[PDB]
Amino acid sequence: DLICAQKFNGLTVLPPLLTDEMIAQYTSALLAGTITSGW
Amino acid sequence: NGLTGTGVLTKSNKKFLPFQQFGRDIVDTTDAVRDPQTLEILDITPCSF
Ligand SMILES: *[C@@H]1O[C@H](CO)[C@@H](O)[C@H](O)[C@H]1NC(C)=O
Repeated sequence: DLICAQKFNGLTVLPPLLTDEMIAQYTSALLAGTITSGW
Repeated sequence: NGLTGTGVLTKSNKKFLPFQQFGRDIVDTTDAVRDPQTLEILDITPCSF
């Protein structure tokens, strides 16, 4: 593959600190606080 | 045959054809070889880093 070809030549990708399931829990808090409390 | 490197030789699954000696990936790097004395196709993978 190509993502593996880049890795073997010193080019690697670090993972983000917040997982996509942690960002999706931050969004729910904004949605749940807006509906039940407003601004 | 002078192709020097460091890697993990395995048994390659690539469908080499009688005229094909080496193999190359999408980045033009030697990805397979042919044994000079046994005519077996070996898949080369770099050691972990
Ligand atoms: C000699 O090399 C040939 C290919 O050049 C190979 O087919 C053959 O088996 C070898 N004979 C040996 C290692 O005795």
